[PDB]
Amino acid sequence: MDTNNFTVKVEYVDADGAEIAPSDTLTDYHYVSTPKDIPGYKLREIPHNATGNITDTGIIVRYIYDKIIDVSYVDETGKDLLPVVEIINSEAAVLEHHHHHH
Repeated sequence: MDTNNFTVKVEYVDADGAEIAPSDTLTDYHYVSTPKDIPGYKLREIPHNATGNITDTGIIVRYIYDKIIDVSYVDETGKDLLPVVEIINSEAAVLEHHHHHH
């Protein structure tokens, strides 16, 4: 056994943390994954470990999807109704400090 099952298993889950789609197993040295067209779901983020070199075994690439409530395709109520997305939070915990002896 040369391979020893060093592979990457890709899971496709929603923002609720449940796989809404069939998973895959990338046996390629370059585990390069792709998002799927899930009915009623949109890609929320691409996992920080979605693509790279298989350096370890039992690795999981998990894509997160936002649950789409209708396509906004009623045409009766306006057209583009979805709220904004501006990045809040983060860097509220940095810690870094350095006092100089001299």
